[PDB]
Amino acid sequence: EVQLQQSGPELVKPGASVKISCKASGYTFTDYYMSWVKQSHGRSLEWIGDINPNNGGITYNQNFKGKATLTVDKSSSTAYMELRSLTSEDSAVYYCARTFAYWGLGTLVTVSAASTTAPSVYPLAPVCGGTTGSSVTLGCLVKGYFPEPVTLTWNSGSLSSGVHTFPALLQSGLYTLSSSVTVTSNTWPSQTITCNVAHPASSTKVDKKIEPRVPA
Amino acid sequence: IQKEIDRLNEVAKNLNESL
Amino acid sequence: DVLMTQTPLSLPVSLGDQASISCRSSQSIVHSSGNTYLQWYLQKPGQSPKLLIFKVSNRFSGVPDRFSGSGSGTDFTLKISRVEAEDLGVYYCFQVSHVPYTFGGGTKLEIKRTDAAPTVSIFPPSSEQLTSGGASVVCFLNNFYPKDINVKWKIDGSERQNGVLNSWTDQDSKDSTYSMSSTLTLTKDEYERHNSYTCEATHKTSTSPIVKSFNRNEC
Repeated sequence: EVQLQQSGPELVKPGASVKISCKASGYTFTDYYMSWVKQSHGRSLEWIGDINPNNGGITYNQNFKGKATLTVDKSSSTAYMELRSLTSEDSAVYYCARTFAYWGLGTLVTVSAASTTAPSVYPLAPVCGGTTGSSVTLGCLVKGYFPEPVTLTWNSGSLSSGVHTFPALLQSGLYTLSSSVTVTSNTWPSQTITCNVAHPASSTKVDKKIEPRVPA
Repeated sequence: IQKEIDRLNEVAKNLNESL
Repeated sequence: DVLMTQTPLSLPVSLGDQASISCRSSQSIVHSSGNTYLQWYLQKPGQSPKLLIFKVSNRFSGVPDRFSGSGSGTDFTLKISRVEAEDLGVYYCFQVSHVPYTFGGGTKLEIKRTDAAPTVSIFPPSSEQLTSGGASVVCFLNNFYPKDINVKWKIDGSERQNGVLNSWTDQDSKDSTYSMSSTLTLTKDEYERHNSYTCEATHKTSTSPIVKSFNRNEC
C-alpha cells in the first residue's frame, strides 16, 4: 500500500531551524508531486507547497516563502522540509501528502526555550472537613513539565470510571495538566486512591496517595 | 497536481472504509 | 486568495440522523481545465485527515456510500445519509483549483443530548506545593451539557482574572457530556494573604451561578 513515513517529533529552540522528512513507498516516488500542510491548534489547516520530485520544481504558498524550503532525494524516495528561524507560531503538526489523498501521520514541531523539565506532581484532596454526599471527587495536578507527554493513571489504571484527565496547557513555556476522579464516598478515604504520573523524557515517575487534609 | 486528483479513482475501493 | 467558509462551526446530531455541512468559497473555484477541485476530509482526534470526496462529488475509494458531496458556483455541501459513531470528528473542505490552495475552518460533528448541570469541585493548593512558593487553586466542572460555560474566580469577593487557565475535555463517549478544569495560579505569598476563594460558573441549566468556595482559615 501507499505509505508516507514522516520523521519523529522535533523539539527546537526559538530562532533555530529544523529539517523534516517524508519517506514514500508503495508507488513510484517520481510520478507524483509531494505536498506539505501545516496544522496548528489541532484545527486550522494551511497548504505550504508542492514539489515535483522529478525535476525539483516547486509551487510554494507565498506566505511561507523564506520560512519553508522544500527539497527531495530521489535515491531514497524522500521529500524534505526545512523550517527557518522558528518562533512559537511555527509550533504545529506538519503533514506530507501525495495527491492530498495519502497523508503521513504528521511530524509535531514544538518551539520552546525550555529544557527537558520534570513535572511537580500534587495530590488534590478535598477541602478539609465539610459534609460529604454520595460521591467524592479527588484531583491530581501535574505542573511545569516539558516536553509532552506525561502519562497519568489512577490506582495504576484500575480506576478508570469517573476519571477526567484534561488536555495539557502551556504556562511560562511549560506544560500543566490536571485530572479528577469521582468515586462513591464509601470508597475513599476507606480505600487507597493514588495518582500515578510518568514523564518519560525526564525519567520521572511519581505516585501520590490522596490523603485527607488534616487541621492538626 | 490537478491531473493526479483526476486519477484518484484508479485505486481499488478498499481505502478509508472506516470513516 | 480564495476564502473557504464552513458552517456550522459545530453540528450536534443524533446517531442515525441525516446531516449536512456547508462550504462557501469567496469566489469561483473552477480550474483552468474546467474541473472543480473541491475535496472533503474527515479528521478524527489525534489522526491525520482522511479523504472522503474529491472534485466536488466523486466518492474516494472505499468511503461508505452514506457520504456524498455536491455543489456548484460557490455553494458546496457534504451530506451523511445516516450518521454513525465512527463519523464523529471534524470535517474540512479544501480547494485545489487556485493557488494558494485553501482549507475551510472545519465543522465538528458531535452528539446532541439533553441538558446536564455541571458537578463542581474546588481544591485548595496542596500542602506540598506551598513549600515551593507557588499556589494553584483548582476547580473541576464535570459532566455538563451543552459545552458553553462561563467560569469566574473571586478572591475575598473581588474578581481575579490574571493567572487563570482553563482546559476542556472532548465530548465524553459514554454520556456525551463535557468537563472542564479551571486553575487559578498565584504566588504562595499572595495566597496566604487572602481568605476566601471562590469558583463561580454560569451554565444554561441554572438561572443562578453555581458557586463553590472555601476559606483558607477554616482549618
